[PDB]
Amino acid sequence: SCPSQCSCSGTDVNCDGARFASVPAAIPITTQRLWLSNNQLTKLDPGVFDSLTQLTTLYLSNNQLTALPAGVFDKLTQLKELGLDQNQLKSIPDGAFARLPSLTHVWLHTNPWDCQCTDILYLSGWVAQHSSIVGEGWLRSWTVNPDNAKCSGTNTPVRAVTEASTSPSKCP
Ligand SMILES: CC(=O)N[C@@H]1[C@@H](O)[C@H](O[C@@H]2O[C@H](CO)[C@H](O)[C@H](OS(=O)(=O)O)[C@H]2O)[C@@H](CO)O[C@H]1O
Ligand SMILES: O=C(O)CCCC[C@@H]1SC[C@@H]2NC(=O)N[C@@H]21
Repeated sequence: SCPSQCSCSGTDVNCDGARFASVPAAIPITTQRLWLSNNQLTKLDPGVFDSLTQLTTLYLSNNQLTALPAGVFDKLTQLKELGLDQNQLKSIPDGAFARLPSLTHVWLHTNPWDCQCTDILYLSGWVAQHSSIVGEGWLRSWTVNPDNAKCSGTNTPVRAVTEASTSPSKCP
């Protein structure tokens, strides 16, 4: 099984640059590394990754994702790398990363994180606690840089935001 327009090699499924509007069916359940980056994804329906329990890397960077559903990563307990950079995300659902105990590389930069809203506090506390794995780049050029997740319209890092500077009434 392999989606047309993706490159399949063993437990790698590389859909990087496929111009997909939607996640394709037919990604093998034994897949270990999944590139869905550089497509036109705008949403993820709940459960889309639930049968992909062997994933160790998931790259969703360079799409138009406006939100993530609660629990979308809950079955991926072997995940080490997660790419969410260069999307349209305004917050992360509460606890979205809790079931990802093996993460070593996370990309969150270049999103319009909405730091006025109380929904940002999960992400803010998470980045503060897991600062040593938040970064940028690739292979030789990987660099830890937790301040690169920035509040939209400011130069304030998401991890500097406190509850007192958020409001439940400023959440679209
Ligand atoms: C199929 C493959 O190996 N693709 C590589 C691709 O993943 C690399 O892009 C980087 O992906 C990471 C995680 O998704 C991150 O988005 C990097 O962006 S960043 O702004 O530097 O943080 C992407 O550059 C590229 C790197 O040139 O290489 C492909 O081979
Ligand atoms: O290619 C580069 O220039 C380094 C990787 C990209 C890092 C991005 S650029 C926007 C955002 N702000 C940062 O300080 N880093 C990320």
